[PDB]
Amino acid sequence: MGPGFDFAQAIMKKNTVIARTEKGEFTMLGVYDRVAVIPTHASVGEIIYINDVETRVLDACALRDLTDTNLEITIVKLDRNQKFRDIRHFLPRCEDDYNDAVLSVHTSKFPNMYIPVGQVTNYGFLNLGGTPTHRILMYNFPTRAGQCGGVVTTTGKVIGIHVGGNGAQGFAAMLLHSYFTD
Ligand SMILES: COC(=O)[C@@]1(C)CCCN1S(C)(=O)=O
Repeated sequence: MGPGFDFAQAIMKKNTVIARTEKGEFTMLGVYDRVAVIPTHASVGEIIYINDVETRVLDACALRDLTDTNLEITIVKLDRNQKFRDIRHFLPRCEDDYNDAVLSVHTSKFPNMYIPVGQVTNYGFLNLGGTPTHRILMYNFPTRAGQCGGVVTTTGKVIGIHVGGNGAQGFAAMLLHSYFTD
């Protein structure tokens, strides 16, 4: 409807796949080459389904900060025959707060879903399903089961992936440029 939805749509149409693990179907963001991200609670194994194609996982790393605290981001390298558009220049370098964010989801359950979530707070620490987690962004939207892995954008920036909610607020794990240097 406006430039926020325009940027979100551009990221969804070229830089997302549907990932299926034994824990469910997730929106998965492709970042560059064959490297993508997914919430760590997806429990990625040796094999994953990507748009219903059986795919070998070449590498998977559950990120933690230098306090050895969960970040809830898993980086996955896929044995896929095609590279993602390189979007690393849309990743923030530092932790920050944001205005006017969109949460975008694409699954069998929620195709072509875009949610204007509004103001995003650098929340920091969250006890996420019992697990101490750092670098959490918070927005005041009642997000639902099915939205995990959803991409959080502003105009010009890809800032996080949706990892949970409490019925009234939703929570994303930050994406930082430093996660994807090679
Ligand atoms: C050279 O360093 C890497 O390989 C990193 C940690 C950088 C981003 C992709 N990965 S990954 C596939 O998750 O291993």
